Amino acid sequence: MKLSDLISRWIDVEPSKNAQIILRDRYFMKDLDGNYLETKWEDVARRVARVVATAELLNPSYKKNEKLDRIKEWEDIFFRVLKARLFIPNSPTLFNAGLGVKHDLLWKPIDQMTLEDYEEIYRSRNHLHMLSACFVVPVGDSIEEIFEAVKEYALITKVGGGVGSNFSELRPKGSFVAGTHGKASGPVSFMHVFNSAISVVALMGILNINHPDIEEFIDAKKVLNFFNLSVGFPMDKKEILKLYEEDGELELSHPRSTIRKKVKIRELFRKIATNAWKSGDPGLAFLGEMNKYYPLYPHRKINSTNPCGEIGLSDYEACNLGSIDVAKFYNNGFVDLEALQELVQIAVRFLDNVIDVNVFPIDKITKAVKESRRLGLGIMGFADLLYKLEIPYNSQEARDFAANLMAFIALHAHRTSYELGKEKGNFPLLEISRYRTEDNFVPFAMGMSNYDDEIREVMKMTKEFRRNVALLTIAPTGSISNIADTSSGLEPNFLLAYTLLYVNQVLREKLNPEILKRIEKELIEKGSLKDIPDVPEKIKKVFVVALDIDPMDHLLMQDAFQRYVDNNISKTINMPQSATVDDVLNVYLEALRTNVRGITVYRDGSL
Amino acid sequence: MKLSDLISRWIDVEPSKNAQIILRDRYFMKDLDGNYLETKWEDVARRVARVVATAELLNPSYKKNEKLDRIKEWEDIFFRVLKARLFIPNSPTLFNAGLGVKHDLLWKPIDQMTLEDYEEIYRSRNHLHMLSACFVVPVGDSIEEIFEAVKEYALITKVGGGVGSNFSELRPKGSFVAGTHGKASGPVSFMHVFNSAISVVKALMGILNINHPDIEEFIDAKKVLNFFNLSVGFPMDKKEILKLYEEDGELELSHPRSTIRKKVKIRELFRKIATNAWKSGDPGLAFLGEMNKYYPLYPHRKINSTNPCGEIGLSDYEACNLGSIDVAKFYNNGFVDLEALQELVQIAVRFLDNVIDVNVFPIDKITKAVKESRRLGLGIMGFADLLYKLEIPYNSQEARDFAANLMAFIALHAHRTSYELGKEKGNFPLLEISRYRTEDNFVPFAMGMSNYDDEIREVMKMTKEFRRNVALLTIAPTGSISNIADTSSGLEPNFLLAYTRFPLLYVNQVLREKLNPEILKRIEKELIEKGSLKDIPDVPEKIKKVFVVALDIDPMDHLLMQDAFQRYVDNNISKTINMPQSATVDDVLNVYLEALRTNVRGITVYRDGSL
Ligand code: B12
Ligand SMILES: Cc1cn([C@H]2C[C@H](O)[C@@H](COP(=O)(O)OP(=O)(O)OP(=O)(O)O)O2)c(=O)[nH]c1=O
Ligand SMILES: Cc1cn([C@H]2C[C@H](O)[C@@H](COP(=O)(O)OP(=O)(O)OP(=O)(O)O)O2)c(=O)[nH]c1=O
Ligand SMILES: C[C@H]1O[C@@H](n2cnc3c(N)ncnc32)[C@H](O)[C@@H]1O
Ligand SMILES: [Cl-]
Ligand SMILES: [Co+2]
Ligand SMILES: [Mg+2]
Ligand SMILES: [Mg+2]
Repeated sequence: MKLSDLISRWIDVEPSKNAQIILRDRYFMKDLDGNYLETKWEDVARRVARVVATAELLNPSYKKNEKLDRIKEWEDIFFRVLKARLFIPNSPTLFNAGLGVKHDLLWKPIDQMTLEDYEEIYRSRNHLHMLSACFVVPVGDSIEEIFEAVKEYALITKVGGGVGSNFSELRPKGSFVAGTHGKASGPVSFMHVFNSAISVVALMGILNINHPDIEEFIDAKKVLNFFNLSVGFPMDKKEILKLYEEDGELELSHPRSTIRKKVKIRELFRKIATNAWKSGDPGLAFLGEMNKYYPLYPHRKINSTNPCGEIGLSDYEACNLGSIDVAKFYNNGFVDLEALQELVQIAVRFLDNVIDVNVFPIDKITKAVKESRRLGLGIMGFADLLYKLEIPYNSQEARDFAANLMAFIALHAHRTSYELGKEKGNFPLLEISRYRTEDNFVPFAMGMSNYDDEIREVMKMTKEFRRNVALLTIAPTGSISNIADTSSGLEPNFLLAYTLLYVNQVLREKLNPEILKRIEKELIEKGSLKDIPDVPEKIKKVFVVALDIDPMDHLLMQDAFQRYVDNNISKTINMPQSATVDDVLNVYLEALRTNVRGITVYRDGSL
Repeated sequence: MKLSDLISRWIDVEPSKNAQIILRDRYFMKDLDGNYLETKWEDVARRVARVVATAELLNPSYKKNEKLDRIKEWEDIFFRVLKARLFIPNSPTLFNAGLGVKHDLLWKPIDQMTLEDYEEIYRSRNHLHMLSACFVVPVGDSIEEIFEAVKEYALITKVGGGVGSNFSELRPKGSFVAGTHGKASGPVSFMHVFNSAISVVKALMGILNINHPDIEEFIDAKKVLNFFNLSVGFPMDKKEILKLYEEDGELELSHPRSTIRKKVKIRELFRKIATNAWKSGDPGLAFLGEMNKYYPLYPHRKINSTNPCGEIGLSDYEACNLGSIDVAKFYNNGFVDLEALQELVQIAVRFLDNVIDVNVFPIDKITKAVKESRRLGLGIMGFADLLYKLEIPYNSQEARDFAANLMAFIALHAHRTSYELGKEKGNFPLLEISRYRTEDNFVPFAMGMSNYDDEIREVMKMTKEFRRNVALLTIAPTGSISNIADTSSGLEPNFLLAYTRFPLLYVNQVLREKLNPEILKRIEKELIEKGSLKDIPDVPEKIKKVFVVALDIDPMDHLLMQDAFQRYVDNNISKTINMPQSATVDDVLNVYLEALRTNVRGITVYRDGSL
């Protein structure tokens, strides 16, 4: 059906009292006296839609006469899509849209908006108007660069950004410092400062596997409570796998130190596994794998991710995200690829426009975003969608469907970026990117869909016109999925029921209302359906939660999506409390064989 | 006696075994490979004198055809004064003079030096060539400013500076924050970040004003912040605060960017401070209002903070280099050789002012603030030992009159020298807007305890016209440089007459000259044990009275000595008010009230047995 039909079915559906708490809590704009400027989700949609459609001011394809019409059109479509909660941008966009803009412009009826009005919104966006979630900054090997980075951290965190860095440039603890004839503190010690900084104003800290301080880093939490830590693998994944299998040795070294050392790669991996087994940190960041698909590599280079891993970013680059709720696209046992296609084109445009009306706390970031125009279009509602299609999450069926769904989005996303590159101009760096200097460059692995051939061609076309360097991600959507009363990102539901009691909205519609009342006592207790008597088999099988799905089944779902995502993916590999450190190692080894670009594990009941 | 002859008496007196250990440890320069480029104090003196003499290149009264001879004469005089240890600049000068310069230039014999050698020295000073002890930077009420200040702490600390800040601009904990509708973390929380920053760079002063809404929390901050010394700031008139106390009044704690507002009994507030200092020796008191009363640039510029040890009150981004004269070496048959001292004060002021010219700061704002004000910190050390030689008890009116007079004498000549240097090299850029020119009868200290007052007043009138420096004097702890000079520290009494640090024996050398060597071997054991002569039998009453140590001297006599000196010092003074273990919190409060009445610009107390 038409997207406009789908909008009708949804646009009048108000958020659950549950989502309404979150909204009143931190999304509804309040003035300085504290009073509410927004009291209904609808008000948010209007403000955001109006701000992001303002970008069309810059559109060189629009005649000045029609300029007001075009803008009003995009506002409306952005608005409708936003109010129906079919697509939602990252929290910073919802938080900060229109900050600095007069309160008489952001909500007034769209029929009263003049060109004057929009031009005014554009000009009055203030230094707080920061609409992107994900940042990376470098941390150079000097006191000067280090503390400039600490300041950068505080500035980005102030405006609601999440920032990460690779700290491997910092020379190892004990290394010679010429300027003081003393000895260097080492990266782990400096990280404590970044931590202290943020504790008064969420972070990704990466150290490469071959840094002499890697071992101290791996145990750094047992303090750095505001960091997620990942171990960095800048080399090819194949290469590390090979070394591990040969029980080979890895040389720890650094350019600005005489400190060097041999360590068994297996012992290094076991150290990481043990710590992760204990506490869920550190993760693995396959940086070399990210650059392999980075269109600007090696002119520019990905060294780190944002805090949740889903976006690989070069120095000073930032990325804005948004997700589509695919559970809302269910229609009589099928995914509505007609409405969805339309929505992808709209979302890519919305996200690309966000860049235009975005304000960053640092000029180097502004430059980097303008050069690349990286976007992060993703999905939520996936698990709930499977529930509707009655497909077990932990099944090859699920994974084939997943790869297929992502492929479709990937194809239409890059299609749209082609058209946007045509209408508005390419990203300035297209010319030096592999989309131009290579033949058959594809931003991701593929190999699990019938769509591949059509994707391979649309990549060829972006040799001439491309608005964005990369387009796709799967984020955690923790907060925006609660607003969209749907499941989070690509994750299965963690629980089907929990306390006022809640029961999954889709389980509610399949299961016999009678049974629901009986088993619920046990369900909230055991957090699963699989050992509850007299529940239809195919309901136990369909309505699986995170912990019903074994580690490998989580991994391979991540693989499936990653094959059609040119950025990274947020995926927790959940693990039974009974898992051993070896079980964790096996996940790492398997991960090295798949196409995943990062690994995060959490063993149930370990913290 | 001419200075040149005092120099001969001291120049070949070798530093003690103790001083040489310190010099080897930290002051003798090394190459990248840990090898010694310097092995004797003489080498340090040559290096420093040469680098500081190099400033004379910039001297507009020298002709291109005389500069070489004038520079060599200054290096010569600087060298001999230094080697003799009659005057020694602050540690960073000893540490960093010469950094960047070819090693075959820094110790080359002076007779072989060319005009091009000196210009090469001047040009090769590297970014680490930072020769000043004392810095203050602002910390504005924004995330931007805060972390810019943290960055500055790191940079200043790297190159060897000590930095202080007044944190009172930071809005109270819990205050409204516009950009996030969040709540401010507060000055105390932010100070934890500055502390964390210093913890990884291998010392700070932290001030919060008495009327800040978080003052109570600040006062309790260390009861974490291990690198900070903390003082409470008093930006109002000392008189106003004493009167409020005496009238049992209340103080409005408020802040301009916060609705967080509160009333407190100034007496309860003081007792809290005194209670804390009683336990732990912190926080101190900083009389900023009293510093500003005497600040030649107030109120265009304002002193909001001191450096870590409190002796220099500095405006934002201002820095100051210090140097101290060992007055114990000026003792000559029962009197202070004022003829020699006058000459050394003249040379010392020029040396310190030259340091500015060859200094390299890590931040442009600092560089600018120093060039505009040219503030100096000439002080003294060896004061206690000098009193030992004159046979004057530290805890007497006689000693305090002597001190005020000694200090007035130095101040007169240092300031006369500034006039001269301003006439020769140019005035400090801001003279024109200072109170030396805009005001009549401006004197930058209280006076009132010397026959030198009228003469000081005359010279201050003169400096309306010519003046090289905004201020010239201080008394520093001189913890390390007094050890190098083998003399007592700053204006402090000796803490002990016989002791050991980490190691071995220090035994006061003036004691070792007066006391009967027989009686010395006798009491030596008891002395180290009891840390004082006070009640050791078989020791002459005369000696007991002169050879008093810090804890022999009651708190008021410590305080009154500080006041005597402060009447003739244009910056501030580092002084510990030592108190006996039996001291009460009321005893502390009394020290405070008396401090409010005297001319001291700050107060630090320590009760024996606190920590
Ligand atoms: C400079 C100084 C400081 C500095 C040191 C940093 C710097 N900028 O150099 C600062 C501001 C941190 C400081 C603080 C205090 N100090 Co203090 N300090 C001195 C001073 C004047 C210099 C000593 C020195 O540099 N020696 C040379 C080096 C080579 O020898 P060192 O032994 O290795 O020096 C180190 C230690 O002495 C240490 N240190 C500093 N203060 C204290 C105090 C004690 C009790 C100890 C054990 C060590 C110690 O710091 C030095 C390295 O920086 C001496 C008095 C003197 N001797 O002239 C005191 C002195 C040791 N300090 C003293 C005191 C009491 C304090 C405070 C507790 C008092 C207060 N009111 O705040 C505070 C708190 C810190 C502490 N004591 O733990 C007393 C000790 C009394 C006693 N019975 O032990 C002394 C003797 C001063 C006095 N006139 O009474 N101090
Ligand atoms: C100055 C200083 C640096 N460091 C660390 C921070 C950086 O990782 C590294 C480089 O510091 P830098 O600030 O660049 O030191 P430098 O230029 O004076 O010396 P060099 O040329 O040898 O680099 O050393 C410390 O750990 N402690 C210190 O006191
Ligand atoms: C942004 C922020 C500020 N602060 C404190 C630090 C400063 O003391 C003070 C001001 O910070 P600012 O950086 O000035 O915050 P702001 O400009 O957005 O808010 P306002 O316009 O009201 O000044 O608030 C925090 O404690 N946490 C924070 O997250
Ligand atoms: C022992 C040395 O420590 C310095 N010191 C310790 N605390 C302070 C303070 N709060 N203010 C000024 N100086 C202080 C004293 O000035 C003394 O010289
Ligand atoms: Cl195990
Ligand atoms: Co979580
Ligand atoms: Mg360096
Ligand atoms: Mg502000």
